Amino acid sequence: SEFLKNPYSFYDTLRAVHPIYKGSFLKYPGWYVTGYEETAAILKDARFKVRTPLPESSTKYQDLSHVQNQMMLFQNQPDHRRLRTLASGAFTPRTTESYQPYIIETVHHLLDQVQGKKKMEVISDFAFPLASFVIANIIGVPEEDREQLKEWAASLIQTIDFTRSRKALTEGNIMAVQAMAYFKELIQKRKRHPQQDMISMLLKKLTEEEAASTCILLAIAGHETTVNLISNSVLCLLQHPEQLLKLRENPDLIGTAVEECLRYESPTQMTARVASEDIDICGVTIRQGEQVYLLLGAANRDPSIFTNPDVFDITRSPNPHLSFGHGHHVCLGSSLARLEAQIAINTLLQRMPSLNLAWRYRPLFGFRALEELPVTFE
Amino acid sequence: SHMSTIEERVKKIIGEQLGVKQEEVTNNASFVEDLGADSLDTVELVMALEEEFDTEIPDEEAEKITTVQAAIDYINGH
Ligand code: HEM
Repeated sequence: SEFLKNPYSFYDTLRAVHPIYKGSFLKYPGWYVTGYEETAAILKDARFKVRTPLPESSTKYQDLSHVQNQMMLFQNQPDHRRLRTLASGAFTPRTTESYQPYIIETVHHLLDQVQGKKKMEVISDFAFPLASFVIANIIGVPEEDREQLKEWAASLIQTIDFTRSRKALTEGNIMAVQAMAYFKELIQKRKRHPQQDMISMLLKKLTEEEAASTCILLAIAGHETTVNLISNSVLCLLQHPEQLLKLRENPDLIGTAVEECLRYESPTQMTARVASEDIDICGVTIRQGEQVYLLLGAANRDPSIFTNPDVFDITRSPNPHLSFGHGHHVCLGSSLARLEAQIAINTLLQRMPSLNLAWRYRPLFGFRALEELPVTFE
Repeated sequence: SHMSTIEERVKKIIGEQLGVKQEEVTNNASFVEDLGADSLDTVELVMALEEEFDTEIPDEEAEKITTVQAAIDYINGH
């Protein structure tokens, strides 16, 4: 509970010992990386490979394992480049910019529903609906099936986290069956009648199962992490009323403000690699097979890169944070995430001139996610 | 007939986790080598034992436990 309230004090203690720390947390042994330079170097190095978040040959959660193992996030050469390139078309700068109209209109629509209430829960009323509507629209999921996607995403995100249990993985396997069956059906419809969505774009080489797992991955990413970015940013700004006034008086600061929100309260706190051979870095040796855990929020607080790293300063420029990762697996939807957050936050501050706070974090260690964010306005 | 002993409770957990008969689990058997536990099995085993005996095993102590007898020995203490 104390870790969830302030993980950065915990990160600091590790960094003071060594930026690459040998230890074991929640029964998982390996190298825990809190240093910026070390993090960037490891993510850049193809010798540090991505791996399945459950044992490769495990069939205890057969359907969950199969879904996970087909995702580009856990694939190496040469399958990674193939999968990534095929999905990349929906997330180009040009295509992302074309989503702007729909995002603006969805934001205004959602704020209309609460405008007269003088009160809202930022996540349930605003952050989640927006992110859910946008990603379902891009993938090509009908509005009637949007609620079912929410349940799958929230269940499957837990299956990768340190805090996962036997119960979470059993539930995950069930949701994996459901999600895969749904997207296979949706793919059959788009095979017969192609539409203006990502599923059709994928079908235009990739198996129908690889396309389904791609859709599932993007659905989870579109829900979980983007919601956290928006809600974390709102909390950040309200806890610092002084660069909230500042951004309110100048909406053009939204770009640099969102980047500092990404640095300061990173939606993704952890990613992981496995050493495919013996590797010497930063005065230590990581042996073949050993697990490496990259603490992105910790690296974003490295005082050798960011001066006064625990200070929230929206004018920080430039801001080479690692919240979207680094190297070959760098976030595919980073432009979309930024755009959603920029529009959501700027519009919120425009439409709620007297926004004030009325907090609990979800029990996830790899992600920084609020349970709820109640606010008052007008 | 009798109430479940510490040993019987430990062996039932191992059996259910690894898909082996509760008889087939011997006290000197190694989890990884003999019983064939992978890098998820061993984590889920510790979780199951923590839950069953309402205890908290530090990562340091769990690393020491590699055989069935060591698990039983630890629970009889603590
Ligand atoms: C709709 C929004 C998003 C989509 C569609 C999306 C999609 C993806 C995909 C498909 C990948 C895998 C890329 C690959 O393996 O080559 C990825 C990677 C990644 N994403 Fe995103 N993402 C989104 C939002 C976010 C947000 C808001 C964050 C946190 C600020 C984030 C953090 C990351 C990180 C750290 C990686 C790399 C992890 C690693 O290297 O192991 N994503 N994203």
